[PDB]
Amino acid sequence: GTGYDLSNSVFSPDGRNFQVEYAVKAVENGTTSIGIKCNDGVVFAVEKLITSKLLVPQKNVKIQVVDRHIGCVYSGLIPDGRHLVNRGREEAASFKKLYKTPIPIPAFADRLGQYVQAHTLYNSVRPFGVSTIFGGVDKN
Amino acid sequence: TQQPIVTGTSVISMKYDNGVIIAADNLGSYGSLLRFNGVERLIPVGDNTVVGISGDISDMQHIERLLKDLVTENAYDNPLADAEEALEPSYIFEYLATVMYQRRSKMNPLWNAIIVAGVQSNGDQFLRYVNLLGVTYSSPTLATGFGAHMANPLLRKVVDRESDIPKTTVQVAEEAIVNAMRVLYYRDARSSRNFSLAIIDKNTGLTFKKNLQVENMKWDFAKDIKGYGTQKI
Repeated sequence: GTGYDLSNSVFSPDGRNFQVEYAVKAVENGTTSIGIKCNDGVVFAVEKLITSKLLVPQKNVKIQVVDRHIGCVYSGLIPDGRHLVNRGREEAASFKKLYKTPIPIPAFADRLGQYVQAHTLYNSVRPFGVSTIFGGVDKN
Repeated sequence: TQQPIVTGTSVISMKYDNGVIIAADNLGSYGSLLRFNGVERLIPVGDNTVVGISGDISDMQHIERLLKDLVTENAYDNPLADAEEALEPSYIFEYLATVMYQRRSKMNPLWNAIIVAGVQSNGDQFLRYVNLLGVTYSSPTLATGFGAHMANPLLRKVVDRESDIPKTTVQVAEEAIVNAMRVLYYRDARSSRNFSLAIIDKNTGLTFKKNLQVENMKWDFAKDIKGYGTQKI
């Protein structure tokens, strides 16, 4: 039958998770944001739609820092992005506390990866309505 | 409940016309053994605050990590992290003061005596003390452990009350601090010749001086001392 798209963790007959693919629509709907990897670093940029002259210029910042070396920018549901960076910051602090060294970018990537993936395992949570571009400089 | 193992001795400090000076020796004592000689006990936080810590070094290193986190966490979603919404000495102190009292109240203290020296955004000199009991106080001169007994008396001859602060220069204040460190090296058995000194001025900013040594020591009079009373040779 149908109804495979009403619950988060449910597989459709073609082995897809429709609730995840619906979250992608929320991202595609959102503002455009990019990342460029240069010869010794990374650059992040984002579009900020000016709804009206009432928006205070240069104030409603969107790009967020994790630790002191990682930049994060996202497109889609801004609150969902903030919730992911809040987790990322807790995750980076946890790593530094035990291992002393600031979290490597690949290490940090999988940390966000496993958390977002976890929100596709249960019907009691909604998937993240953001695609996040992030990175920085580490040991190598 | 715990007992301190590796320990740092006196932290001395005073406020002058334009800013504050703080100093502490570079020793990590293991009881009577002078074990570690490359120990920094003045922790700079931003460019307007220096935290001088005495007591258990393991607990000091913990507080050092807490401060680096406070800087990291303050920068988060804060475009004015290096301007209006930068960390203030008073913010850094009240946080440490809160932690110290909570830890004493859980009967698991951080075995330390801490002096937060710095200059506020409005140019006001900040100097306040906190220890393992969570007891706090401000004075024109502050000193921990042995410094309280020997340094304070000397530093209070330069600034006895508040009205004496604008009359005290950086030269006079630093000279008094450098002298007090020598006096502590004479009479404190858990002290070291090598010390660090930090000046936070509301004009020249933060000056951190490393690898200072106690100089101009009077020992020559020792040759004339023989026996413990009746001995003549």
